[PDB]
This record gives sequence, structure tokens and C-alpha cells, in this order.
Amino acid sequence: MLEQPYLDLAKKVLDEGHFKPDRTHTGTYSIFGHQMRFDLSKGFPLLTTKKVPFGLIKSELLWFLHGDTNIRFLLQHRNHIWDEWAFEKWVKSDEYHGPDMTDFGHRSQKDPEFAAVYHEEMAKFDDRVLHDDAFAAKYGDLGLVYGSQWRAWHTSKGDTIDQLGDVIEQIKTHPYSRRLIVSAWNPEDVPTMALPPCHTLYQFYVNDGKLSLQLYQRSADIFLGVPFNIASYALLTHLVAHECGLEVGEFIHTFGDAHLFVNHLDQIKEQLSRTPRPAPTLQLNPDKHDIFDFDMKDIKLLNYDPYPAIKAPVAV
Amino acid sequence: MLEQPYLDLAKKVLDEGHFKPDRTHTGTYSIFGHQMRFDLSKGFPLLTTKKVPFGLIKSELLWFLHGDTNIRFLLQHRNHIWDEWAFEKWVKSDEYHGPDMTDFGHRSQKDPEFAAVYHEEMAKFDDRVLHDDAFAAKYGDLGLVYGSQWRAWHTSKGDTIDQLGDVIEQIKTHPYSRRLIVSAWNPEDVPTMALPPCHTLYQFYVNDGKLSLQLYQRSADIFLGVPFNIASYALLTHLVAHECGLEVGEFIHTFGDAHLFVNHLDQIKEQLSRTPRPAPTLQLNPDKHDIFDFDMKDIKLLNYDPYPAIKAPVAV
Ligand SMILES: O=c1ccn([C@H]2C[C@H](O)[C@@H](COP(=O)(O)O)O2)c(=O)[nH]1
Ligand SMILES: O=c1ccn([C@H]2C[C@H](O)[C@@H](COP(=O)(O)O)O2)c(=O)[nH]1
Repeated sequence: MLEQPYLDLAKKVLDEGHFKPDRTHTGTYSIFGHQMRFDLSKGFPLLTTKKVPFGLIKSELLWFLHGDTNIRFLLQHRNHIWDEWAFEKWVKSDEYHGPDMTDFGHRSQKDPEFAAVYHEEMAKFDDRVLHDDAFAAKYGDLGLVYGSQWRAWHTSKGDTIDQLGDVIEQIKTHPYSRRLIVSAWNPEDVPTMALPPCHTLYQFYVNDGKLSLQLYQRSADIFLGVPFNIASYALLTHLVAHECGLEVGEFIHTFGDAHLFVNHLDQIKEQLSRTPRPAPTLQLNPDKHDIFDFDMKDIKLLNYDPYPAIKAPVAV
Repeated sequence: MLEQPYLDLAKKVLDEGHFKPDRTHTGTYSIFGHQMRFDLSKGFPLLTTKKVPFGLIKSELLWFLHGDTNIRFLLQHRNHIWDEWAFEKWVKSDEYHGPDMTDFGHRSQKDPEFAAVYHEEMAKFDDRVLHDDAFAAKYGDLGLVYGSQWRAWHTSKGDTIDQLGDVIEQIKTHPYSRRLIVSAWNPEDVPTMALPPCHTLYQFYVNDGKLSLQLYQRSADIFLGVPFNIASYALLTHLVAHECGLEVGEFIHTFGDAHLFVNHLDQIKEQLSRTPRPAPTLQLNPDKHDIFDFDMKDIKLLNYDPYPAIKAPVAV
């Protein structure tokens, strides 16, 4: 079935992965170098063995595609995936006068009463970003995130490259090119960023009127992150193919370090006892062609019928 | 045997690859997305089923490691791999007064008498680069090649990052880091370079005192290029491990487009009828530790006993 490479990867980390501590205190089981593939003509690889919210994946991708780096657009589609990076900034600034919020990541899991003074400041941070333009401009804007890396890469001569829009143009006019590459990795920013990009680079490929895409992901959270990651680049391959008048090939997912947090063992083992269902179908607006101007309603998911969601703690 | 993944890859492109024309007129059989691995504790992956000149691979790597971008150092170790890119420049310049050399690449294979007016200008270009300092500075210097990308990446504020030397420092002090990445892909240079880097990015990984390395190669000439590529990054993994006091793990070779030129079919089919021998051993100077100051004599290859070389035409 379509998601099997994903369950094979989980099985593999389970009986083959090495114990390694990491950047936190939450241990991992870990492998290095892995490759899986999804034939997108066979259906859309949103996991059926656990419910994944597509509406989140689809509004985060549109954000990236519009070159946007401001949380505000996410909040308008009730997408909180990026709140913590914005909040971090607000909180560690002059204008902030409130409970001290230091190491709020850990301390939301070790104190149920703190976790409500945190969820309080956050709801107020989001509300302000939504209603106060100057505030949004100051704290809503992440700066270096996929929307500027893909669409507005800063040059040493002070201009701005649309990496992705140029490559789309190369696909239309030189389909056989071996240089259809978008990189998110800037050696000059990377030492001072809070999160150097996990999705480091990707490459497109055309053959027999079919578009394929390969992602090099340096670091992957197998239980929580990877199910989102897969759907996000599978959708990108679909949007680009649609823009270029091509059919869709394969999505190839290459990993550097793929890890399983040790507080996710039971959840993954439960998931492995489920039996994949038939994959959903993806449907794109036949009438609209500029993907840079796609909106929520231009992407529908059909026949998605998943097992229930599995709750897991985030790693500190 | 140690090189089997390489012969499996050739076999795969042969009966599974798609005919695709390319950037020249010389057709290819082509696949997209492939991964192979070499356990470097099992020996050094220099192909035994065809003679590969290690002395070339080893002087080209030292060049890169010294941050050098000047052909001159190559010529001193009689290494001509990079001559054509330098010559191209010389020839397409004001100071050049000689036979017109336009499309000299093609026209060295379609004219046996031209091919000797080309080999004449080239021997004179190399001799000058070797003896005339101002000339070397002007035409010997490639500018953007792996030695500056790895060791002297230009920032937008006019300084210069030693990407590789910083990452070596990260390996010594944060071995478990998921961000041990060296990129050669600069979105601002790539549209104006004659050859955007084939070796796009690589990532190191440590576990149980062992160093592994994964290469993302966007485009690979399977018959001619890949045997050099493999040995070159396998040696890098060895030099870095030696510098950091680690043992050596695996070299993981990931491909975007891996192609076989159609004028290489007979040669590859002949190679596939050979039987791999035991792999050579690599030996590094036990007393010298700064790889940035390694020289030819600091790297020895032991027990390399290959089948004869197989002659093939370069693709135009
Ligand atoms: O879309 C995402 C975003 C994040 N991660 C995870 C992987 C790691 O657990 C963490 C990054 O930490 P470092 O790898 O930088 O150390 O983020 C994913 O798998 N997918
Ligand atoms: O070390 C090398 C250097 C070059 N190539 C080849 C692969 C391609 O045939 C060619 C690059 O052309 P483009 O891929 O940029 O189109 O160089 C290799 O395989 N290994």
C-alpha cells in the first residue's frame, strides 16, 4: 500500500536504530541515510494509519509559496505551527513586561499551572499579531523561513532571487535540465538561526511528461514531523506539475538523520498494528494555473478515511 | 564485495533507465533518486573491476582542502582534470591571438588535425600557468570551485566563511549535531557559472565513535565520473575521521540524476563481466593531524590490484 515505505522506516528505526542522546535531554533511536519513494500516480501519500490534518499542511505550503514570512497569515487560517518562534522573540525583547517565560518549552510540561500562564501570554500574542499592524510587522515576521529562502534569497549585492519562480521557468523551457534545484541552506545565516532548515534542498526531474521531486531532509522526527513533511512535498510536486502542464511522477524522500524520540515508542508500536486503507485523491482547480496565486479552496483532498489520531508529547 | 553497489547501479541504469536527450547531443539512459552505501571499515571503495588513478583523486582532494582555486597546483602534480575550464577563459579573452578554438570540445573529436592544434595551445597554456605568476593569477584561477565554496564562502557583508573548518570544529565539540552540513550550492552564483557543482551538499554524522558521511550528488556520469566521486568522498570521510580522532563509519552516496552516456554502453557491459577483487586498504600518516596541511605523501593506498583500464570517449 502507498504508505508502506513510511511504516517500513518506523520498523527500521525500531529494530536497527542507535540510541543517541541529542540537543535536549529527550533520547532518540537514530539512523543515518535512508531513501523512500511514493508513486504519486497511485494516490496522495497522506497517512491513512493515523489522522493527519491536511488543512494545516495546505495553509503552511501556500504561505511558503506566497514568499510570506509573517505568522499573521497562518493565524488567519488557524494554523499555529510557527507561533513559538515568533513568541520567543516577543518575550526576549524590551517591550515585554510579563511572567519571565525563560525555557518555556520544558516548563510547559513540568508545571500544569505555568502551562496556563504560558497559554495565556500566547493567546494575547496571537491576538495582537492579528489586530495590530505595527506589532505584526515587528514580531509576526520571522525573517529567515522557507518563504524568503525559496522566493527572496538575499544576494551579496543587496537584491533578491526568486529561486523557485526561476526553476519553474527552467522546467517549462529546459525540462531535461539536471540543475532544477532549490536550496534553503545559506551558510552565512545558518550559525545564527534558531532552526537551520530541516528541509535542506530539493531537485526536480522530468521525463516522459512526468515531474518528480527529491527532498534532502537533514533531520526528521519520524513520529510527529515526517507524516507532515511527506504530504507537504508531495503537494508541492502536484502544484508545480499543474503549473507546468505535466503529469506527476514520484516523490523521493531522502534522509540524513531520521530519529524516533524515546517518548514516542508506544505510540509508533500501536500505529504499526494498523492496516493501511486506500489512499486519498488530490484534486486541483482545473481553471486556475498560477500556483503563486493559489488559495485554500484551490486544493481538495478526496476519500481520506483515516484511523484515529494518536496523541504524543512534543520533545523538549 | 565492497564495490557491488556500484555494479548494481550500472545494471540498474541498463535495464531500467530512460532514454533522455541532454545538454549536448550525446544521449543518456537515466534514473532519478538512488542511494548506495559503503562500509569503510571493510576497505577502501576504489573500483577493482577497472583501474582508477588514485593519484589524481588524491591531488584533487588536497587542492580542495587547501581552499586553492588555482589550476597551477594541479599541473604541478600532473593533474589535468580542470585544465579545460581555465583554458576556456584564456581563449575567450582579449590577450588571446591564435586559432579560433570555438566549440573546441566537439571539434577535438571530429577532426584529428584540429585536435593537434588544440593539444598544442593547451600545452602552451599549461606551461605559462606553471611559469608566469601574473598569468597564473589571471587565467589559472577558476574563482568559484570546491576549494573556495568549502573554505571561503563569500558573505553578503564581504567576508569569508570556512564552512568546512567550522564543521570540523562542530564535530569535535558537538558530535551528535544534526547540522554538520557543507553546501557547495550558492543560489546567487549558480545561474552564471559554467558548471554549477555536481556535488551539491554533504552531511556528517557521528555515532559510537564512528564518522559517516552522506553526499547529495545532483548529476552523475556513471561510467567516467562516479568511480572518481566515490573514492574522493570516501577519502574525505577518512581525512576528517583522522583529524577528529574518530573511526570511520559509512560513506553514503545519494543521487539525483544518474546517467549513462550512450557511447559508454559497450564499455560498461564489458566491465559487468568482471569479478571484483579484495578492496585496497587506506593508510594515513599516524603522526600528522592537521588535514589542512596534508600532502601527497601523507595518504597511501595498499593492495590495490585492479583489472585493466577501460578506455571510453568523453561526452561532448
Ligand atoms: O517539518 C519538520 C520540522 C521539524 N522536524 C524536526 C526534526 C528534529 O527533531 C527537529 C530539528 O532539530 P535539529 O535537527 O536542528 O537538531 O525538528 C521534522 O521532522 N519535520
Ligand atoms: O566529478 C564529476 C564531475 C562531473 N560529472 C558529470 C555528470 C554530468 O554528466 C556532467 C554535468 O553536467 P550537468 O549535469 O550540469 O548538466 O558532469 C560527474 O559525474 N562527476
